[PDB]
Amino acid sequence: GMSFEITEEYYVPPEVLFNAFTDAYTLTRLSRGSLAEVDLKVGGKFSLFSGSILGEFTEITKPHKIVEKWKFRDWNECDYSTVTVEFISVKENHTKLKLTHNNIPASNKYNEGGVLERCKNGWTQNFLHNIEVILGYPKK
Repeated sequence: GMSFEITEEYYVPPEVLFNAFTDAYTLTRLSRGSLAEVDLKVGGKFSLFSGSILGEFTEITKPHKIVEKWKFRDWNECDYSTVTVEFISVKENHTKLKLTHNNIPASNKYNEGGVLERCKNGWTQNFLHNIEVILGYPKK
């Protein structure tokens, strides 16, 4: 309803996956060219797809964990979801990626629903997909 969890393993070490979530130039490649902007610090803002997705870093524990406030700009001004991303070392050059997306609103500011699938398709179909296919990180 308001949360989902995605779990994936990559044959690459945690720091490289951590980079991919926090580095403007990697984020832009994962966005197929739309400018990602990143101020990488606690309280630092971020923006993907020219401000279509915005957020703020709230915890940066390199290279194991990040936590974010995170919204599409079309959500209510007040509404912010929480994204937590863990990069867990299974063994050498093998990382377990666990993404948790909580506190997803039932609808945007124009009372349109289907917000949860939109967040989930965003991760599976674009972002997490391109880590494999664009960045060339092999996945189970």
